[PDB]
Amino acid sequence: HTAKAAEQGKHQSDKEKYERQLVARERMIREAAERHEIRGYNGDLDDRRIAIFNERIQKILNDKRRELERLQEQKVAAERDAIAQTVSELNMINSEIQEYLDRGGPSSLAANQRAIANLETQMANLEGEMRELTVQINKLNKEIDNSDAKKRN
Amino acid sequence: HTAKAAEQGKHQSDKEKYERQLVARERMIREAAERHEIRGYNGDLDDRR
Amino acid sequence: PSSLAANQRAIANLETQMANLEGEMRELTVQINKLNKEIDNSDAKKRN
Repeated sequence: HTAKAAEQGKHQSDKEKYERQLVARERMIREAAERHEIRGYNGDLDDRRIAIFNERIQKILNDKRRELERLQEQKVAAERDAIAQTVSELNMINSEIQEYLDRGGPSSLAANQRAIANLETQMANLEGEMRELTVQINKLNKEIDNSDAKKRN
Repeated sequence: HTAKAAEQGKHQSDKEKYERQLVARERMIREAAERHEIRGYNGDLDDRR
Repeated sequence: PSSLAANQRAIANLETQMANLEGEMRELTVQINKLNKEIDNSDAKKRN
């Protein structure tokens, strides 16, 4: 129980860092929408807002690529690099979140917690059994000690 | 004790992922050496290298 | 590594007091059983 409770703490920390990934991603996209003047994501983003933001940032990258051609720009190159680094910033955090989901994530946490609750139940039952068995053994010892005097009696 | 073991498991997993980060860096430097054509790093190397 | 080392050091210490406490529990359990037996025996021994 102690060993697997330490193991459960491990996955609890995993759940904590999953919270950290989600919060960092959601706040970073909110800030990047304002930075890039990309609308529709000022508030909290669910699955669709993030997807449309990714589509729009790729569209912005393509628009910068198109604009570079008619010039053919240094500020355009800096903007393109900013878009690329923002995209990568989205990318590794999204990869972390999806990888967390791949191995099971919350399902693994639930499975770990179920075993915690179960084992706590069996130890509680075992301690109770130890109590009544201790009572019975004490009764048996008293019975023997009495039974000596009972043979005399 | 149960709680303490829980956060110690957290800390041990943290050390484990730190080890994973070190291993990933050591693996990535050798692979990047071939792409960048930088001699002396394709093979085995240490933290000084 | 310093924080993890402190954590495992604290666990080792705590387990040390846990073993000490459990040993005290066994010793005092033996003493208490002896005391109860002595109480019943003395209840007989007043008459004796």
